[PDB]
Amino acid sequence: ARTKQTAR
Amino acid sequence: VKPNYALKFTLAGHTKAVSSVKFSPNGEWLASSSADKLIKIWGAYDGKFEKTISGHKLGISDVAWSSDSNLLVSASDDKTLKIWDVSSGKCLKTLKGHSNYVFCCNFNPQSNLIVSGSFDESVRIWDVKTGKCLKTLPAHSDPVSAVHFNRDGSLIVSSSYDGLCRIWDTASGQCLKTLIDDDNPPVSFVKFSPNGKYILAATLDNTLKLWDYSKGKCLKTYTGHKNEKYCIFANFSVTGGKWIVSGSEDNLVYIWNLQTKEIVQKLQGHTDVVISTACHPTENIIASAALENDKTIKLWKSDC
Repeated sequence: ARTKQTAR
Repeated sequence: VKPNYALKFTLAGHTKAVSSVKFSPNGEWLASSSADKLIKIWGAYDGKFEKTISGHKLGISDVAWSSDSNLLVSASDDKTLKIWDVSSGKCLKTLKGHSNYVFCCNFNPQSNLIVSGSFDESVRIWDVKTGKCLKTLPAHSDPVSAVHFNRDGSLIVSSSYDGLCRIWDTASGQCLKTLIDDDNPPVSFVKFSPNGKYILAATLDNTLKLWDYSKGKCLKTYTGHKNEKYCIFANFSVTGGKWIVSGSEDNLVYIWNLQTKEIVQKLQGHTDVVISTACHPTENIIASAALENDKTIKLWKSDC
């Protein structure tokens, strides 16, 4: 998960 | 006044973006995790590849060491954590209970508990001996980006995309303090300072902040790096000069003077986002790791 962009 | 970190080694082997690097407490090893579902162990001083530890079904976002340098825990998109015997490479226990990706993990100093954070918006506390979940904390209202025990394991700090940082009592699972910001940027990383008196929190507005959580007072802000997209680790460097260290989305490692907040060095060499950095426990050595255009870990050494 960390290596992808997942935040607003 | 300023460190002089110089590149010593480049560690290649992961086949997707690297997610986390951590030195063993005894200083002998570096562990790395990756979206490639693997943990790799490397010699801290010669950068020599030691072994690959496999078993997770999907990518790994974080890894952490026990105090005796004998166990590792990993946090995976497969919704589990795994506890590993590093000497044998074997999975000792699989920690099941999260309902979405596990993003972050850490042992307590005693090394009898593990804390984890997840996209399921919870923080879990686990018994190392039995592998059982002791407590599930309804901690946040969005993914939990970081979890960390303080110096004696009595407190946990958590951060979330919801814009909050929270301090928890380990024994009771109770929230003791919520830190807020009026403009409410996502909080992408947090950890306690080595003395346990402060927390260092990253927000996705290119800012790191040092808080006295007890007083609810922000004491320092570190700026000038790029962090708007990823959950990038940050660190206190304490072996020589007192620095703050972080990766950045401009492919650099930034090092700031803790007190003056001045950038004192920028480390150039990576060719993608520097998602993770770690500071050696006794020597002036930094490990940095980057995303998939790069896929390497770099080891750097300074005289101060």
